[PDB]
Amino acid sequence: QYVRIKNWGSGEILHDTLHHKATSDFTCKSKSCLGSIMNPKSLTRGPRDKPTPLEELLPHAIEFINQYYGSFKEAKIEEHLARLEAVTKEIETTGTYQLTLDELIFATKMAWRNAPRCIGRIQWSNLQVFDARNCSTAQEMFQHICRHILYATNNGNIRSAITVFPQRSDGKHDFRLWNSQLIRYAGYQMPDGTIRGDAATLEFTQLCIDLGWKPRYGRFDVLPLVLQADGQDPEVFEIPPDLVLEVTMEHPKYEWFQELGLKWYALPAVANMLLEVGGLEFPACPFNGWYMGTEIGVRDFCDTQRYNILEEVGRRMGLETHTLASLWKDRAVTEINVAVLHSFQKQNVTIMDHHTASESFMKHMQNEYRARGGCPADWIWLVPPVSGSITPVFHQEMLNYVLSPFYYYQIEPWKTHIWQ
Amino acid sequence: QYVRIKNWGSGEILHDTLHHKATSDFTCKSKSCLGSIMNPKSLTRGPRDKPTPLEELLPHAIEFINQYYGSFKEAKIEEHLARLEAVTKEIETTGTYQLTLDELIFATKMAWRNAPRCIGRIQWSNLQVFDARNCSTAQEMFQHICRHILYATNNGNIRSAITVFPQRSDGKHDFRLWNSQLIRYAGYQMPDGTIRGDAATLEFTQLCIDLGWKPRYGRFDVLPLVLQADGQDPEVFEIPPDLVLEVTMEHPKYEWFQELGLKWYALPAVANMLLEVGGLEFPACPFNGWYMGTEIGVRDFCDTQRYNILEEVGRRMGLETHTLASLWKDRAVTEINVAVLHSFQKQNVTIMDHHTASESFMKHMQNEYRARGGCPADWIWLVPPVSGSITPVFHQEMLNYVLSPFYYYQIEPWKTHIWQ
Ligand code: HEM
Ligand code: HEM
Ligand SMILES: C[C@H](O)[C@H](O)[C@H]1CNc2nc(N)[nH]c(=O)c2N1
Ligand SMILES: C[C@H](O)[C@H](O)[C@H]1CNc2nc(N)[nH]c(=O)c2N1
Ligand SMILES: NC1=N[C@H](c2cccs2)Nc2cccc(F)c21
Ligand SMILES: NC1=N[C@H](c2cccs2)Nc2cccc(F)c21
Ligand SMILES: NC1=N[C@H](c2cccs2)Nc2cccc(F)c21
Ligand SMILES: NC1=N[C@H](c2cccs2)Nc2cccc(F)c21
Ligand SMILES: [Zn+2]
Repeated sequence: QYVRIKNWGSGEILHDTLHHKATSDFTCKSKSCLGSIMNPKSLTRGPRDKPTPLEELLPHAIEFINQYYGSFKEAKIEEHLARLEAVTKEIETTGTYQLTLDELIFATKMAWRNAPRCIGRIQWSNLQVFDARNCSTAQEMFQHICRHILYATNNGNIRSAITVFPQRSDGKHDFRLWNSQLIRYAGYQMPDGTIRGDAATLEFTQLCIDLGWKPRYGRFDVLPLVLQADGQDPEVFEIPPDLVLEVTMEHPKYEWFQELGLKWYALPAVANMLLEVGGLEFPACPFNGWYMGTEIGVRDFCDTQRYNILEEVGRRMGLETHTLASLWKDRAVTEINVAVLHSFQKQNVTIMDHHTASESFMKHMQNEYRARGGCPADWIWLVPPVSGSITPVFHQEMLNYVLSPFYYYQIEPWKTHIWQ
Repeated sequence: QYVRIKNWGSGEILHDTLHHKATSDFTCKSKSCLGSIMNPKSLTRGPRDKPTPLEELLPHAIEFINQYYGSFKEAKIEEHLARLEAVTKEIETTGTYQLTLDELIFATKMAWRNAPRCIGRIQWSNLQVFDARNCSTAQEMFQHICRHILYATNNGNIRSAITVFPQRSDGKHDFRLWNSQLIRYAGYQMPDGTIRGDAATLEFTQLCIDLGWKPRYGRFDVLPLVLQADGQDPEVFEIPPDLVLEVTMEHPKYEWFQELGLKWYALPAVANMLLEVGGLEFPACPFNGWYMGTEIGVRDFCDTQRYNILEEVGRRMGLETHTLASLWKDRAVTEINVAVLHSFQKQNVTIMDHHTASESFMKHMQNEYRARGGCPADWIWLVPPVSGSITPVFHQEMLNYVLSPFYYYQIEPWKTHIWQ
């Protein structure tokens, strides 16, 4: 009937009726393009109540095993046949099947390598894999999670890593991290109508209160890990301050910039995505890279829906703040980016300027089309929030499609959960 | 088999094979998105050899007439029936049919209003329409074209206008403007391996030489109008210097900025697009708006494939030009934008800063979803080449689809032309 459209700024909504009068055919769909949609169902993989039908779990299983053994130079044919063999057996013996650690490792880099929205895929090979497939309880998740955070933070010399938890069996014994990301600040909707901390989190920050968390009502409070294991209920876990490393924001000129008091954690880790490989699916598997300047400087510090600091950084800059055409916004935002850039470098925290990141992507793309002729790429995501055209990737045409293995999104845990 | 991908920067090409292993379904197409493609066939409308099949030319004809009469408050029912009547008759009397001037006027604003890539659609109502449907020869095109340029330039107070030429009959009597745009500089691939003027034009600039134009080998030479009428051959016409208004580039601080000697015409007019309305199609119909700062400042002055001036504007700024991470590119580009902005304002030439343009679009979108529930919008095009996230439209989800009436692209004239 109609498509819903969200404006993540005003968070307003709209119902598109008009698109029905869509003439004939478009560039990919029968007249209609939803590439501008944030979370399309096409990239999600939701809940379940029963296991995974053998007539599928098996075809996909075989496919992966081929991709796998058909990888390393000089194939181990007997093993390729051998595995396929044991695989089938195991499948037709318990329904699902288990992966060999070398497979997981393969799966994860491939999946990562297949993330159309990632721009640092040139590193797809150097990835740490933590096998937690035999985890049992919430307390054990929380333990591996700490292990992870500690490993990737490496005191500023960030390291990409992923810690794979228990795969999905039937669908009622899922392991899920309820948070959006490993480390993330909390946002309270304080009295005076204002909002402190991270306007983004708001909702989640509440659930943490409802599940019993102590809101230290501040501007940079690292939210608690809300872990649910085996399909049980989520148990709240606060993170060891000692583990969350942060950079303090200071400009290389304007000395009044530290007066703003801003800071930000140095570890970007996606917590709620889902890995799909060989017709198997792990609903819990956090992975992390490292920041790219403008993420913090332009998205987190300068968004109507986040910390929102653009104007004030301008006022303390002179700029005719009340006259759009003056380009004060353009000037301000740029210095803020020098700040975040300056700061991490000073305090020694692996970070990357958007200009060198784009160049690095292009390289990777080359090797990737040369390597396997193709490279999934969502333009809307790979081009920086600022200075787009001044970058290589902006002028680069690209095709976006889901392959496999692959990393998917998934319905918010609290929405679909049996609170026994 | 495979899809071609172009990188409009290096102009390099690639063949995407991989997309075939596309899992299942995507956000719009059966796993595959080409929204990042510049000129997809979906938005083009090409050549013909025979008239337009009555079983179509008629259904579409009726559809438009309904949209039309179903527009103005308090319908002229008898006329709505009356027209539909005369329309049918005329159609079943000569094949195609003619539009009433009020229809063209309607058609054009609707078409414009339906341009998913236009960001100034909030002006869709104030548009000047010039009826040239009875033009006959090249010399007559060249005349209306001058008329047009003169009208829209209005000595700096730019005015949106469109001059509709002879519709399409069979397909061998097409009227086409061969240039990409009314006013555009020429690019010569000079001796020393360098390139002067506009690297973009290059190819076309040659054809103008081959059709007998005198290359004044400079940095800002307005190309000649290459007009072909009735399906004949293109005749070259130089433009009256007196008509092409230009702004001289000068910074409000760095006084050495005029030393660069840069300038740019104040009239943006698309020349080669095709209007489709009521199953009719006019292959020649130039329309114009007015510039939006960053078009000149970021796309034309700062592109590996255009004038390319970013570095030098930085060197004369101090900036550590050889260290990407220094953000000199970000700083430089911004001042250049102050320049182009400063300059037009000074010299009194209707221009618009990208920040107020986005705000203005959002408004329009609101009225548009409220008006007819929907608004075709190509995100990739509506979000500025710089300071994207600092704008409203970046966070706005949107649907892109072709409606009608509508403005289409079309195969380069010289590619498909009988040179008798
Ligand atoms: C080593 C350095 C890395 C860098 C600089 C990098 C950078 C980025 C950036 C800037 C984004 C966009 C985030 C946003 O728009 O909010 C992104 C997204 C993504 N990256 Fe990477 N990445 C790296 C490593 C990894 C690794 C190791 C994986 C997986 C194992 C990965 C998986 C993805 C996925 C799935 C997304 C999409 C996330 C989403 O849609 O929310 N990245 N990355
Ligand atoms: C009055 C002020 C106007 C402004 C500020 C405006 C601005 C723009 C801008 C910035 C673009 C992007 C160009 C590019 O990316 O190279 C664009 C595209 C477009 N506009 Fe508008 N526009 C205006 C009026 C009009 C009018 C009067 C029409 C038609 C009658 C129109 C039709 C379109 C079309 C078809 C495109 C797509 C052109 C293409 O794909 O190459 N615009 N406009
Ligand atoms: C590959 C890519 O689609 C291409 O560079 C596009 C991106 N968006 C654009 N948007 C606008 N307005 N104008 C352009 O020329 C382009 N180029
Ligand atoms: C509507 C729109 O799709 C949305 O704002 C997108 C655009 N591109 C993005 N690109 C990245 N990397 N990150 C984002 O959060 C967004 N937001
Ligand atoms: N840099 C990144 N941006 C977002 C995050 C921001 C904050 C936490 S995760 N997502 C990513 C996912 C994986 C690796 C990364 F490096 C990133
Ligand atoms: N109101 C404000 N808008 C800008 C914005 C930054 C990001 C989005 S809007 N900056 C500010 C900074 C400090 C205090 C403020 F009140 C503002
Ligand atoms: N501003 C514009 N940008 C491009 C052009 C750039 C140069 C000539 S046309 N296309 C448009 C088409 C119509 C009206 C406009 F305003 C524009
Ligand atoms: N080589 C150059 N690169 C930048 C670019 C501008 C736009 C794209 S690259 N600017 C320059 C300006 C002057 C002379 C130059 F040689 C350059
Ligand atoms: Zn699409």
